[PDB]
Amino acid sequence: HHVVRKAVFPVAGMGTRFLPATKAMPKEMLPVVDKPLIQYAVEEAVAAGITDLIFVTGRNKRAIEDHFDAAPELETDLEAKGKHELLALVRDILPAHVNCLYIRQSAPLGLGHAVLTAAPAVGNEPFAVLLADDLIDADTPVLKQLIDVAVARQGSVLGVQEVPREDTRKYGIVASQPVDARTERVTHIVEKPAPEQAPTTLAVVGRYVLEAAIFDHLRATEIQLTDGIAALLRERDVYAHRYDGKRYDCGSKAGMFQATVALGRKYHGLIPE
Amino acid sequence: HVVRKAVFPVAGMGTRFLPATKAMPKEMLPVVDKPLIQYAVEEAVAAGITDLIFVTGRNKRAIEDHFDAAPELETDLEAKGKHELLALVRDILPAHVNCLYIRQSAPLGLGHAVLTAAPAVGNEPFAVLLADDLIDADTPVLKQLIDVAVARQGSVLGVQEVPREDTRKYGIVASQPVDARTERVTHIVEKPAPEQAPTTLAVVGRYVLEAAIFDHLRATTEIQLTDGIAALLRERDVYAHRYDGKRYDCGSKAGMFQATVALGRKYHGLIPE
Repeated sequence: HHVVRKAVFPVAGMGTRFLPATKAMPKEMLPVVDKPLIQYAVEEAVAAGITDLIFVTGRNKRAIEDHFDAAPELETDLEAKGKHELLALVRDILPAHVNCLYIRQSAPLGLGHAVLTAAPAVGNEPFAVLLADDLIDADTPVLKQLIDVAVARQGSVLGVQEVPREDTRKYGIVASQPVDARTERVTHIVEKPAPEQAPTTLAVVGRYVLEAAIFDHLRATEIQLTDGIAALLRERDVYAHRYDGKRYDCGSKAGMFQATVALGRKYHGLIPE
Repeated sequence: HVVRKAVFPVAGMGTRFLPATKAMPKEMLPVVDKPLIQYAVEEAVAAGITDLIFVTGRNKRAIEDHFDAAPELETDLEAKGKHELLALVRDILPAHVNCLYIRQSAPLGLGHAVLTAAPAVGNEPFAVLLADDLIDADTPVLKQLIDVAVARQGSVLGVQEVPREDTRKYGIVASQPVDARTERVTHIVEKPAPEQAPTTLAVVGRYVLEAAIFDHLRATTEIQLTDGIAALLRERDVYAHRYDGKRYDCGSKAGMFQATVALGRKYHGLIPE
């Protein structure tokens, strides 16, 4: 019995490429049109059945906290002005059946450290990890696609997608063997290979379903999550799944700009002049 | 006339931009990598302003933490030897510039926000800048207005022509020319019907006002700045100046989107696919 009801969001991104805008908010609070990156990822997790949100914070923690915690003053004012559609929007930022908690990472030691910071909230349960910088627009929530594989095959699951071989130095790359048309069993993982030397072109994106056994492997190990997963491979089953969906890499100014263009068009009718 | 103080109303609810403005005011949303308010502050400083006055509302934190020094970030950036970034962070509030923060008591409009600043301004002429009006100009627009204010010894409103169909969006000045760019204001009307608009000359969010305006905003019953200016016209000279520069009205999602596209292209080389 796999049940995945907890998700971890590292939201301490320095976003140096986005300074000065990230002086007073973490990178994951920058909006795409009218919505912070992190809220797209939370909405995906909630659509996939997550009920427990775990935010790993750094500096400017209160931009995250004040975004997801209730703000009675705003709700009371909007009610008075009879702006009920707006009130509903504000209240859906954190739906009623969902809870959130906040944990401070001790220092910016990488994703693996951020994930390990969450162990006191996760316990001995499988959990999701979502990197809000990977904004994914999909007909079916990508985390749901990963969770259903995790439950069916009883193992951890990495979201992956094919990338051009020329780009593999940007990514963690999985060496894997097929088990069905979209799912593969991971045997090795390599961080930022030279393109000529990449074992495959199947890259890890910022969506994970991980068994709690990963925590012990990150305590032995900036601590890289890939190190934990590589160590986990020796004890437990790890799968990679080619999700259906369009990923916007908002870690760069250009990628974030194209997300604004594309999603502004699709969900807001905004068109460049 | 010496104009060294500028007032920035930064309590914008930005209901049109919820949920992104849940935890930050509208003026903290970025255009590419820079909050709207920082563009306006940089213009004010380039125009010789040394005293910044921020009128805050809820989420005052986002503004304060953006402009107040962040020692932790500077020390970390120093360690990383990212010296161009460190200088960038330090330039958010230059060394010759100071800022103070005042809370508006309630969201009673621009006229109330301006009156809120009176204890910091005293009896001297001062600038007002609305960061939602993002202006890209070869010479700072506030400087263009200040030089007219000093030369003609009066208050100055920044103005531009708008389509007659749009006059319902704006305060509209009825004025007579004094030269090719400067006009003597005789009447002002808020949001006229297009068929009844006296002109198509609209006020933009850049003002240089004599301190005599404060007394006229204390009589006003949402207190509208337009009402204060209209009342000021009976006692003092008020001019309007056709500034050189391109204004982006970021008060709508569409307007803000086109600012991102346009400034993304010009200053960052970003092109929509």
